[PDB]
Amino acid sequence: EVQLVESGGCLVQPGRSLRLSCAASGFTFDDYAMHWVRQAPGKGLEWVSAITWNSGHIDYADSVEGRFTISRDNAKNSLYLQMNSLRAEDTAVYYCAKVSYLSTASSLDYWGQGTLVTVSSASTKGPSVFPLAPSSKGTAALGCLVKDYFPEPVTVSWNSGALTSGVHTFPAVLQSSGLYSLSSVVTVPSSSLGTQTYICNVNHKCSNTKVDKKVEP
Amino acid sequence: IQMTQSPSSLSASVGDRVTITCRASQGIRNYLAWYQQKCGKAPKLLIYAASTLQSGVPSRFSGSGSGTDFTLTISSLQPEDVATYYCQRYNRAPYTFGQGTKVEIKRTVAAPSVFIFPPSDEQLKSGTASVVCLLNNFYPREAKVQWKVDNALQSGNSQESVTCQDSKDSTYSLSSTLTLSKADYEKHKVYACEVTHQGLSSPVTKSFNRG
Repeated sequence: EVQLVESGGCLVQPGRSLRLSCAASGFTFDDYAMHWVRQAPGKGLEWVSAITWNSGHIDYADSVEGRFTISRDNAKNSLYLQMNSLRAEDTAVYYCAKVSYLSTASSLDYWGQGTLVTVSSASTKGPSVFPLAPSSKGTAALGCLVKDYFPEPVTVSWNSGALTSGVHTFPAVLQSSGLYSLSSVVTVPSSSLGTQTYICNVNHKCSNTKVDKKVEP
Repeated sequence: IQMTQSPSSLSASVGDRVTITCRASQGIRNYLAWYQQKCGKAPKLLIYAASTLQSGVPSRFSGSGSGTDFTLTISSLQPEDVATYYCQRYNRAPYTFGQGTKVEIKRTVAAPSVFIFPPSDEQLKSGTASVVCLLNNFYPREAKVQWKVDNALQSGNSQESVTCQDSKDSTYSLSSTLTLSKADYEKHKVYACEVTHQGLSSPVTKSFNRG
């Protein structure tokens, strides 16, 4: 079981420079070329950078030359991407990816899950969580409202993740204010509504905040 | 140094054969991988060497071409094949990804479950009052949601969201969120969304009267 964990990047100011890390394990790191591929929110994959196992050759995309630098610490089974002169439009999810075989002319067969980097002068704000309690409106529906936060993203689980059936967590949508807002809702058997406790767990990594609202009829 | 996937989108029904192409501007040769990316997940390698297939990936994903014009085929679309698909060259840098190709499964019409939520007292203590109308599990994806406060049909002050098509049953869920400040919300009483959808014989209006 090969796994690649990216980290480091949250909010970063234009012009300034952030460094993404990708510790890897579950295969011999010394052997495979590594890549960085990035995906702009609501846009395609884009290939950022590449590096041979022994750091001995390197390529960047034109979008990236002169600002980013790929690098790797084979001893600490880790892969880096120093990102300098960050533009507003560098905002994307950033994946690292192992190569199929002992060759650079080779596909990307495991991908990390990818850290979101946001490039903006604005300031981070934790979200107000509000209960969407079930009323009139066989089954009934209840949920949470995750209002006015920045930057992306938040994670919503229900009853600490034990509740999964029939959950919709919507895509966050940016407001006039410049903050994101969010709704996470469940269909429930109404029978349980007076006996079953439903709690949503919001968790905004970039503002260190974490909240657990309990929804009641 | 450039690769053109075609077409951009395609809504196929279950069982169908679906073909995506990928046109390299140089001579990739056998050197082409095909990537599947499911909604809000990383990508997965389906095909490499333009024609070889990664372990455990289903026989139904099959790609071909050599050199310059390439072509991925899904010989019998299942419901979980609603992803986005990418091609990529890897002879030599730049390992360019194709424009993408989103694929939407096409099921029979399904009307939507509709719920409505007045603002929490929690939120009114904080000055603004947003009303949420939910559209629960439907197809096709489009539906007109229309807000009306005291029948005055509101305009410009509500925003929708929409979930990705379900990998199981290929249905969408939408949320429209009307957003007023405590003072606007406190004047009117009759608060309503009304939903038009293809699966609906006539429009639905769930509503509440307080504020």
